[PDB]
Amino acid sequence: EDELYRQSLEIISRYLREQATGAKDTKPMGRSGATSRKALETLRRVGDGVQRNHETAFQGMLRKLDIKNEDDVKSLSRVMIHVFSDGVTNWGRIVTLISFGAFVAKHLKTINQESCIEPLAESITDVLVRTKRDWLVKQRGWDGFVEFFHV
Ligand SMILES: O=C(O)[C@H](O)c1ccc2c(c1)N(CC1CCC1)C[C@@]1(CCCc3cc(Cl)ccc31)CO2
Repeated sequence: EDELYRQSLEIISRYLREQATGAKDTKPMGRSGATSRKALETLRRVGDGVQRNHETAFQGMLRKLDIKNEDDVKSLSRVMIHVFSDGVTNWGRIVTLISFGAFVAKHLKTINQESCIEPLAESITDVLVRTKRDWLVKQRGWDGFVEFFHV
């Protein structure tokens, strides 16, 4: 099918959900689980740092987007394409894309619109994979992501 898309969605979906609920999903990973597990660990370390280092900017952009419902959540894909896709690609910007998504995911829980988190993860994945596949493939995908941030 599309293994890069499938793996990307599982990783992003899980990180967003875990960020919003504060609990880990004990369900096993699908294909390429070992890598996905390392990718999630990486996001918990780096993504979490991003949300703090840029807390003020993140809080400001969130207020800007004024997210209250499903229509508002749907409006985010155009903004992601405008800001993320139309720019240089490097792991740092991909981490910001996902980190702000988690920031939004937490917001969705506060306003009791939790059922929008999964659709949101899907939208982030679409933007990332469908507009930056060449780069991702060249950078060795998630294996490369894990390698890049290795400590
Ligand atoms: O190039 C830049 O400026 C940065 O490097 C950069 C890179 C990616 C990126 C953003 C910035 N942003 C903007 C920043 C300002 C505080 C968050 C969030 C983004 C756009 C809004 C909507 C949206 C909604 C969701 Cl669910 C996720 C990501 C995003 C698009 O992802």
